[PDB]
Amino acid sequence: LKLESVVIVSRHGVRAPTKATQLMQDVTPDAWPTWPVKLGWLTPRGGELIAYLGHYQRQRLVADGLLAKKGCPQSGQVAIIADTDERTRKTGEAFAAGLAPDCAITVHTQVDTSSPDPLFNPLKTGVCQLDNANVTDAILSRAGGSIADFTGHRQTAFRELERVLNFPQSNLCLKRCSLTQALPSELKVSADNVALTGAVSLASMLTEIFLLQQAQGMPEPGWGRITDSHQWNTLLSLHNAQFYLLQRTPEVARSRATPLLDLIKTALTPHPPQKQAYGVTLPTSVLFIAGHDTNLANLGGALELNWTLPGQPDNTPPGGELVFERWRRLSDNSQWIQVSLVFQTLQQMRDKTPLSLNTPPGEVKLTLAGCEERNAQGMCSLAGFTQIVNEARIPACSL
Ligand code: NI
Ligand code: NI
Ligand code: NI
Ligand code: NI
Repeated sequence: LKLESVVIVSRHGVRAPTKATQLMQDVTPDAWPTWPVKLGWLTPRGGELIAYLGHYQRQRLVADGLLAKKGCPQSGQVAIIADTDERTRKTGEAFAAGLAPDCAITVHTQVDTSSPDPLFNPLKTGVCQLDNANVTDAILSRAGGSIADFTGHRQTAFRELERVLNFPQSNLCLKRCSLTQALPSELKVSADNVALTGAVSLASMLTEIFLLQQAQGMPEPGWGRITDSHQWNTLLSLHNAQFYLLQRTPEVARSRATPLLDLIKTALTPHPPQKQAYGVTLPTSVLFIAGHDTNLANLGGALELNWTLPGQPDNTPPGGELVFERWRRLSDNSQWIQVSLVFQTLQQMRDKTPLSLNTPPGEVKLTLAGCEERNAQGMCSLAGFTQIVNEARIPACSL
């Protein structure tokens, strides 16, 4: 099998919290540790971790014969697209720096940096709209039938989070007991967005913040109250759970992932090279796309890619990569698509461990669950991939 093309959909790297709310203060007696950069921005450490994945990918791709061992990749051979957020732009820069240091690979973004890019979510620019009644029913059904059913099955994790927070001594509690009841969680479904209020979204946010502390190398994440891998896995199930509901549900995911699906399909299809989105010439050898956890999850649910990540409690971790490869099978020159999730384990983030062929990131081989035409290695034919993308995408959400 000869590797011919690769498209990497990456979450941005380690970032500071996006917000600092009063509710965050009220649910713990302890002080949240401060971060070295503005709200939502990538930390220098964040950048360093992504650059390790770049270095790893270069080694790996050199071994696969796709990129040369010495020198800068030839022009256009590597392309990088990034959302307009500081944190995604800087993730792009960091990945280029690890992959091809001193080659100054351009990090492309949309023309306008101060407005949202619909490639990363077409709902947010009103390219298309969710069907309210359908999405409501679909998400409630995925929750176990109600949001009360959903929190009912996760009581243990909520109580783990309360322990870490010391929620019983918190201001909310002293006035008045439990997160899921003190903060009732409701599904809010609008034309451009689905959201959960209350305990479910607070829990998803706070547990991700603990993970980021750990990954940032902070001395005592969770005020020192998170002391083993079972606790990490337990805490982060609340994050994963909200994403299961709000981002993986196909009635949301398909719409929200549609421009990325078109871009990925374009990048992976043999075709004469041609300047398109962002003035990037496609197809080419490597395309790196720097976005958001939501994007990873939206693709996963649109494409019926399922995973959990061993040693990495967040299913959609900082720098986690959804890797699409086109491989040519030499026996009959047929074309095949492989999909994988490449990620640093939490310990690899915590120890800032340099990545390499002998010390690789974790990796989970995925299967496209709708694919009818599969090879021995679990890859989906190009034609099978193509049909899956065509059925999954929502035309009204295309750019
Ligand atoms: Ni964004
Ligand atoms: Ni149930
Ligand atoms: Ni350019
Ligand atoms: Ni995540």
